[PDB]
Amino acid sequence: VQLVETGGGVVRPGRSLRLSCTTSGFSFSGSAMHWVRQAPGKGLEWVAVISHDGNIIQYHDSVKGRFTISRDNSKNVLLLQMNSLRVDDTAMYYCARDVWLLPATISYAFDFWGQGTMVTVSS
Amino acid sequence: ANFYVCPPPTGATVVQFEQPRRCPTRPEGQNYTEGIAVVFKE
Amino acid sequence: LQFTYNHIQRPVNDMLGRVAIAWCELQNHELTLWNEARKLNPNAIASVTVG
Amino acid sequence: DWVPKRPSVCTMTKWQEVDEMLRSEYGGSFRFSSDAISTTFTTNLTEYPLSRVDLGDCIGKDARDAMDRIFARRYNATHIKVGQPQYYLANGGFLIAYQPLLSNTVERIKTTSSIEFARLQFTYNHIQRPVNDMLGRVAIAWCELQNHELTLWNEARKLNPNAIASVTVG
Amino acid sequence: VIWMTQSPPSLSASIGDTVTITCRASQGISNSIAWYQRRPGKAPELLVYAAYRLQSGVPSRLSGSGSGAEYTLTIKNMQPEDFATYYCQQYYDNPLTFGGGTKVEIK
Amino acid sequence: QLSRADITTVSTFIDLNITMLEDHEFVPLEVYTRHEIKDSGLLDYTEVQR
Amino acid sequence: QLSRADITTVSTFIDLNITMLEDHEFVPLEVYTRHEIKDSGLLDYTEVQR
Ligand SMILES: *[C@@H]1O[C@H](CO)[C@@H](O[C@@H]2O[C@H](CO)[C@@H](O[C@@H]3O[C@H](CO[C@H]4O[C@H](CO[C@H]5O[C@H](CO)[C@@H](O)[C@H](O)[C@@H]5O)[C@@H](O)[C@H](O[C@H]5O[C@H](CO)[C@@H](O)[C@H](O)[C@@H]5O)[C@@H]4O)[C@@H](O)[C@H](O[C@H]4O[C@H](CO)[C@@H](O)[C@H](O)[C@@H]4O)[C@@H]3O)[C@H](O)[C@H]2NC(C)=O)[C@H](O)[C@H]1NC(C)=O
Ligand SMILES: *[C@@H]1O[C@H](CO)[C@@H](O[C@@H]2O[C@H](CO)[C@@H](O)[C@H](O)[C@H]2NC(C)=O)[C@H](O)[C@H]1NC(C)=O
Ligand SMILES: *[C@@H]1O[C@H](CO)[C@@H](O)[C@H](O)[C@H]1NC(C)=O
Ligand SMILES: *[C@@H]1O[C@H](CO)[C@@H](O)[C@H](O)[C@H]1NC(C)=O
Ligand SMILES: *[C@@H]1O[C@H](CO)[C@@H](O)[C@H](O)[C@H]1NC(C)=O
Repeated sequence: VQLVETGGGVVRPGRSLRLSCTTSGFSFSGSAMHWVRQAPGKGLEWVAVISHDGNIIQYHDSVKGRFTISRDNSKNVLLLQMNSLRVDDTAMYYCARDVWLLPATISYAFDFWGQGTMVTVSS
Repeated sequence: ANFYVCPPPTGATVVQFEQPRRCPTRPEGQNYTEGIAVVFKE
Repeated sequence: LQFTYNHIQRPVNDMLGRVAIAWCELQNHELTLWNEARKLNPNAIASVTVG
Repeated sequence: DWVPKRPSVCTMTKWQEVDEMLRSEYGGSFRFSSDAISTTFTTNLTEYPLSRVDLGDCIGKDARDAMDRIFARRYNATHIKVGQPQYYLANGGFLIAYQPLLSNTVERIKTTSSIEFARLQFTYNHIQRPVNDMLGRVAIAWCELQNHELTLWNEARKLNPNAIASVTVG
Repeated sequence: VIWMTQSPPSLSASIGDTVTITCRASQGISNSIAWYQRRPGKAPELLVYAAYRLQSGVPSRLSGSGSGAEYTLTIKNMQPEDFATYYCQQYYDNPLTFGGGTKVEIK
Repeated sequence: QLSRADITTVSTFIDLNITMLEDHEFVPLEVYTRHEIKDSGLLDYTEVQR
Repeated sequence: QLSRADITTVSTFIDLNITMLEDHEFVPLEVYTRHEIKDSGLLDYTEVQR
């Protein structure tokens, strides 16, 4: 299995940025995807989740209404359109797949993680 | 379809049929007891 | 619902029990034919029985 | 005495606490069948958004409280919780809070005044599913038997083709 | 939000000894909790799910336990590859929250 | 050489047709909903007092 | 002399498994008991008058 993330970089506050996460080695259409952030020298924190087919979406209270998660099963690629960035959002974003335990449920746990990319908010 | 070449067998391998199995017993009927009844409600 | 289920389960099971009993009696009856059919052509009888 | 409204009033009341609720998908719809109460509910496969229920904060609390108590009482030593609870709007106006398990091996909902429609569904399914399984085995066994008789007819014809041909030809 | 209190924040152990990492939540979460491991320079990897289900391929010597709001992860025989950061995450209610993390190091 | 279907064939098996029971869906049905029963009363003390 | 089980045996019968329908017990179940329906009213003329 291999997970790759693209779209990281330095961005000014209040600007929009869109990340992408490519997958391989597993049925993307049959597993939910999650986004996790890791601030510099801080602990991990969940960002959002997209179901296997994208019918239901859930966000974190710190990013609800600001972020936008989406997926394309045809191209087996995950995306996270970010808008209205803030200085506190500076962190390493990782895309992870859920733990497949049942056909259509969401385990809300992480089993496979990507290499991660940096998103620094500076002015 | 596929043809087959069968060499003459010998006593090396032997097979037998299964003996008659005892059949299951007839299901037991309900043990009813006829009687008059009157149902009461609150 | 209890009566309806019981009125449908009790007979269906009685007829499922007779079919099973009849099948067993029939299979034991066929053995009398297979014991003789094998002598006529052991190749064909052994092939179907052995698999 | 004054108290907050949302955490005091509800538009949904906990009706039954089912320990075993089997969920199956067929005919394009989920069917939650309970063997304990003998009831079957049909949904649309889409989790009914709990936020759509007017004054329904007591439903996340009541549903989770029963699930935690039931899981630790019976499913702790043999099953594992998979994901978070799922809420489904069933036919007839019943909101079902489901918690999937795995083995170790704004508006107001209008509920119908009679659950007998669902009980008949379970009763019919409880009698159709097995009877069909036993109708399927009998049919399979009959076919296997008929194919078995051919081995005898192929040899019986040589002994007396007149009698064998007469019954087979009609 | 369910806060996750993980302790000890850092401890040292020798190769071939027992260790115990405790994780506590702000409220009773039944058994909805997962354990992760992140070696230096690599992404995290899941170890346990629901506090008792061991992931496929994980060493049997490593196991978790607990109930309610108290949980613990134990290793009966430390190996050189086990020294890493361990995080405890809950999934009882959203948003998902991780633990403070405990870094096991050589002593 | 002639095909297998060139000779007349007679079924030596005693056909037994088995038609599984079709699935049935039960819809809710009530002669009088609880609202209709409440409305059956000529007067309502709650509404009259209100 | 050799036992009967010393020779390989092949079942010449076409097994047919029959699983009888397990007994089922129906428990009482009501969406709203008669007491709940009576309590649904905001006011009761009997209690108010009493
Ligand atoms: C009706 O009921 C059935 C239940 O009977 C229900 O679900 C079907 O059930 C079968 C049997 O369980 C499912 O088949 C299994 O599905 C799993 C697929 O794995 C996914 O995840 C893999 C990675 O995660 C798993 O494995 C890791 C360890 O590697 C573990 O940590 C995780 O927790 C997790 O368990 C991933 O690799 C995989 O993708 C690969 O495989 C698929 C094909 O399976 C392929 O398309 C991909 O390209 C890629 O190669 C996938 O994303 C899996 O657990 C399991 O694997 C076992 O069996 C296979 C043989 O089948 C062995 O080779 C393997 O070693 C394991 O022993 C198995 O494949 C099936 O997928 C379900 N079907 C559906 C449609 O979901 C039905 O859905 C129900 N139907 C309805 C209508 O509701
Ligand atoms: C399940 O989904 C179906 C559609 O798949 C819903 O059907 C709708 O019913 C309303 C009733 O007023 C109609 O106005 C709509 O036109 C129907 N939609 C369609 C697409 O036909 C049905 O209501 C849903 N059932 C439940 C219990 O939510
Ligand atoms: C649940 O089961 C585990 C073993 O699987 C046991 O250690 C634990 O004490 C049990 N918890 C409760 C609350 O009974
Ligand atoms: C059904 O059974 C009858 C005999 O009762 C048989 O003639 C027929 O071919 C079977 N199949 C169909 C499709 O009718
Ligand atoms: C049940 O039937 C199957 C064939 O369908 C047979 O192999 C089996 O031995 C029977 N009995 C049991 C106990 O499974």
